[PDB]
Amino acid sequence: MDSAITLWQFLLQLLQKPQNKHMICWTSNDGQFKLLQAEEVARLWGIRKNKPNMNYDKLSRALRYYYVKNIIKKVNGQKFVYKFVSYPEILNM
DNA sequence: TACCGGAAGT
DNA sequence: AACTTCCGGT
Ligand SMILES: [Zn+2]
Ligand SMILES: [Zn+2]
Repeated sequence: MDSAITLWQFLLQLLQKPQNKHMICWTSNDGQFKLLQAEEVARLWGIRKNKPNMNYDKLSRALRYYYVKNIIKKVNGQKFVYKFVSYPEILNM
C-alpha cells in the first residue's frame, strides 16, 4: 500500500514546494533542475516507495532509464543537474 | 565520487 | 512497465 507516484512526478512534487528548495531546485526556466542534496532526495524517495535502502546511486539509475523514454535527460558536465525534456508538456497529458 | 548502460530481480 | 539492485568501465 505504497504511493503510485512515479519518480519524475515525485521530483516534480518536491520542485513545487519551497521547503525542498535546499535539496532540489530549478536551475532554469525551461525544465532544468539540480539535486542539491542528492542522497537526501533519495532517502525521501525510498520512504515514499517503501525502499529503506534507496540511495542516489539507484535513483540515478532510474533517471538514466528516462533518457530512453525522453522524459529526462542529463545536463552534460554539470554534477547533479538534469533536465525535463518537455516541461511542462508532461503535466497536460 | 559522479555518470553510464547491461542484466536480472520485484 | 517502472523501477530496484548490482556491476564494471569511462
Ligand atoms: Zn500541451
Ligand atoms: Zn561499481
